[PDB]
Amino acid sequence: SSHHHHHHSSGLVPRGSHMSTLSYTLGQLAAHVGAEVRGDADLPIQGLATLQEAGPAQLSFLANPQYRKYLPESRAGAVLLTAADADGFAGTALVVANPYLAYASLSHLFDRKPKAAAGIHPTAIVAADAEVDPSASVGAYAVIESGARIGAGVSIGAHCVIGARSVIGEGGWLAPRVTLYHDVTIGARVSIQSGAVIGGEGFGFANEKGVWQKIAQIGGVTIGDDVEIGANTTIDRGALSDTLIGNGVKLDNQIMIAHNVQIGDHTAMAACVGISGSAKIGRHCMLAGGVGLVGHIEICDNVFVTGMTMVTRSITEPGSYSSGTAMQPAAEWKKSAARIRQLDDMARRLQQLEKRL
Amino acid sequence: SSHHHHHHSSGLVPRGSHMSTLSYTLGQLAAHVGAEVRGDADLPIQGLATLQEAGPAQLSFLANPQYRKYLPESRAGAVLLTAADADGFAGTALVVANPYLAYASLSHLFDRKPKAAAGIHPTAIVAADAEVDPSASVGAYAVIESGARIGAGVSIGAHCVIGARSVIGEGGWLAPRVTLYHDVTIGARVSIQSGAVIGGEGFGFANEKGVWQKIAQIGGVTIGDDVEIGANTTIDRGALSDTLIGNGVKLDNQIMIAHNVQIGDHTAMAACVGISGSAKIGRHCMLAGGVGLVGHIEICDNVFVTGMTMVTRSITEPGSYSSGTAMQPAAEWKKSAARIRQLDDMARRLQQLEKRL
Amino acid sequence: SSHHHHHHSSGLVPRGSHMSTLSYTLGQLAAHVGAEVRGDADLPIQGLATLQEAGPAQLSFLANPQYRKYLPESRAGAVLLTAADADGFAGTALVVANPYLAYASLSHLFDRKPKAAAGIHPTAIVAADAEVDPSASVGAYAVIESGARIGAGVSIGAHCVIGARSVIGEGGWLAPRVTLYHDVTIGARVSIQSGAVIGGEGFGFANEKGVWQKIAQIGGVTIGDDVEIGANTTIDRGALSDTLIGNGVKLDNQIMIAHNVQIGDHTAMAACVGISGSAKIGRHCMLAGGVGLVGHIEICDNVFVTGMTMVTRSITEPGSYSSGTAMQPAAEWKKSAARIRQLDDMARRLQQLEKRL
Ligand SMILES: [Cl-]
Ligand SMILES: [Cl-]
Ligand SMILES: [Cl-]
Repeated sequence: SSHHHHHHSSGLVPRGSHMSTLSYTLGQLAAHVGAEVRGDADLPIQGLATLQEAGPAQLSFLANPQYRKYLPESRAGAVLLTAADADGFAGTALVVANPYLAYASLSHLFDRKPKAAAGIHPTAIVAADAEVDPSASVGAYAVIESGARIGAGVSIGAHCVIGARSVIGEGGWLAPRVTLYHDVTIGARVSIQSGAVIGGEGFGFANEKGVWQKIAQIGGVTIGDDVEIGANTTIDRGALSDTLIGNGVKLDNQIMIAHNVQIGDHTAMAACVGISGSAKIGRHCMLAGGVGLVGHIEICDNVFVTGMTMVTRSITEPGSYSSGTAMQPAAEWKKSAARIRQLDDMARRLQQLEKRL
Repeated sequence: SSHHHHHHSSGLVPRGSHMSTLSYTLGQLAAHVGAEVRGDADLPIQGLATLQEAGPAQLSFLANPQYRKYLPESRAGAVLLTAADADGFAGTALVVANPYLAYASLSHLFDRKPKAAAGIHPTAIVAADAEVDPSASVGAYAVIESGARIGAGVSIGAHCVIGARSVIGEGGWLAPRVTLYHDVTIGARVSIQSGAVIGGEGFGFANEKGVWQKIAQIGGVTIGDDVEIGANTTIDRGALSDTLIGNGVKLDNQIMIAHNVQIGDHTAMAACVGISGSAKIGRHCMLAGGVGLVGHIEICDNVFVTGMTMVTRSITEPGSYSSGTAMQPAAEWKKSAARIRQLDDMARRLQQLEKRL
Repeated sequence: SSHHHHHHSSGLVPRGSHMSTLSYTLGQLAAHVGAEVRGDADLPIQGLATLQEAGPAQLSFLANPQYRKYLPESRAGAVLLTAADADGFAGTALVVANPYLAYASLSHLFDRKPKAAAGIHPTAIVAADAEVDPSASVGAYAVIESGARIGAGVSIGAHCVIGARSVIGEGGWLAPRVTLYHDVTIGARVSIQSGAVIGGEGFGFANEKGVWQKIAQIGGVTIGDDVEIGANTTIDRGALSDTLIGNGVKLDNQIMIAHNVQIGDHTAMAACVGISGSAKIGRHCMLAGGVGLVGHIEICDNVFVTGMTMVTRSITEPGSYSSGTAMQPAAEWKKSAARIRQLDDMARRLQQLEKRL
């Protein structure tokens, strides 16, 4: 198999410390991630923390090279480390190929998020021709409309509305107050945060003598497997065919996906991104916070767009792309902005000077 | 009557194909839009699709000149066409002045969106001094507060909250989970998507010795007729007088309209637009996706602002307006950004060189 | 005590007029703000309005120097004025140090917002081990989860969801349809508008061979006293430690606060601001509408960032900061943008010309 590496690994990992009322031995945690325990496996662990923040009842890890210098000083009970960093480490190491990935897996063992038991709350309204798997949970005041299908092991939070004929595949999780319109089809293991709206009618109007005329939005939405949708994110239904979200797509908070957008597998979009109608984004792309795409363009695979960029055209070459200006102190920025308005004149004058010299 | 034309007609129409369980004859569809059927009117039609996407049971249309070349190859059962394009067309044409406008009208005939019957759900809470017209529908777990007025033929979705004294005019449609605060007055035929919040208190604070002091927001909101409000869009109440939205205004998703904004008739705003307090926008304007307006400025009629522009001043001349930079590959953008910071120096040096030559 | 002044005072105050069904005498209003009534205190006042907008039954004020010229022409029943402006004023003055601050206080006396009586609506679901103070109000269809604590004088609106172990301190106000996830701790006198989501899981993923792997977000949120949170604003929970919001922080609508952000006391953020993970903002800062911050940077105290700026680095000096370009007519902007792409070439050519001369 060919080696893999992704530049996102460079990103600083948030610092912090979590103390839990749960406990696991180091041996139990190591077994979960296939770690070799170099030291006593019997130590109880009652939380997780980054190196400088960790105490003796917590497991830590080394993720960023910038914190390697603090490893020998950490008060952590044990540390997830590569074999190289474990060599000569004074404490207990849990030796793994990738400490951060191991931490990612272990984090779930300490999660305090509520887990609902199977069953439908007495106050939930479920249409007679809707089908809710007996292993699913449906919370208080949720509404499940005609023909909807709720798969095995799905959690539907309080106040969710699941529109007519909409489908949630096995293992899905919807926080309280998620809205699906009709004809939204979702694959397996979705995760949707509160306030998300999926399948709304987007802007579909034609101008007739100055007056906007509504176009009915009669497509739906198709979402693949292993998709994340952040808080208050909106995804429009299609005009005729479905808006399409691929497998493993991870959408942050307050994103706007317009009608008929297509997002390829394993693409990530950071918060506040807006994608205009019919834009097509390939696989393994990343859009940073606040990026906008104009409509009816295509982005090829392996494209990264930096924060607050306005993407105005199709991208056919992998790489990173940007727009905007450097931040400056306001008084300095004002001078730069004034000169930008003079650029056409400046260019003309430079050309004339070159002719003269 | 003077001729009309709008540049928005240039926009590419989304491709797609919708197959329906409903059917209409070509004659029935033609009658709905005043089309002349050149061919057999008896053909059943079971959906709508764009030219390259259409099959023989679907009606299509020609909207963009870029797809005219595909007309003779379309597998559509029939096509909405101008008389000019119908001349020499091998299949069945439905001849109309404007194929796209005809399609816009016909799209509604195939819409699968749920239509609630008149009546108030047993779980809806309606204040004794609220007035709900008997032809209105009110969905499950909706709350209608004191003095609210729900007009004839209005649909209030599940979980809506309609605040005290708020009014929804005849023929309005609110998706599930719309919130109106108190003293929101809406005219006829509104359409509001899920998650919208109308009448909230916006940022109203004065600084006293470094501490922000709340100003009560004691105006309301007035919205005209035929207004669209997209998913998770917010419109603040006014400080003293109402925030004002004119007739035929079409607002896309995730828009933020601040306190005391005024929007003139037939203006359209694309998704993620933010309008700061007391900005006044005229009639027949269009703001593209992600545009921002600073507060206390005025935009005249017939102004178009391109995507992600920051509008910093009043606009008194009709036309198009922009800010930002071209998108470049990141490494190239970084060089451009570095030179922008040097522009004041560059200008000074160009002036000195001109003096020397 | 040292004198105070803040530049925000320069901002234009929205115009308007509010007529009320409530009434107070001038004497009662004056007593509320410690004003000296120069004229008859017995006049009933039935609303508030700005100078040019006011009628004889309303109290007005002078806030912006730009409206001083209209003072003698105002039809207001009385006007809040400094001693300097009251000198030679023909009508009734209410003399105060700061007319706008006095108006801010008085505005609350005319607020029509509903005030719920103490008690829990029969349709509210309150966990047996949740604690709701008897002086709190809980609206229809609200859900209060296990271990949650609702303090004295708190108002929980209809359809709110208060997650497990979450805390709302004394005097808090939540509009209808606010969502708190589990382990959100809020201090006293919070004000949260409809649609806000507090404590959601933000984007927490690591890339493994092209596939995003979920990191559990097992921190919570800590919010101080006197915080405002606008409509549809989202605040993520932390990865390990809590996301932190200080005292007196005022957040406008449609803001996105990412995981592990820290916001210092008395900072204000305008609508549509997005703050990426682990950014730290100091005290007494202001971010204008649509500002974005990249992750893992720090902003010192007393920093102002202008609208739609992309903040790319830590700020260590107080002051104002900006990015972007001036708005231009589109055709002119296009020429400027083309020249920006030529800047590296232009700089090289200017250097060569200087060498030649
Ligand atoms: Cl680390
Ligand atoms: Cl077409
Ligand atoms: Cl004033």
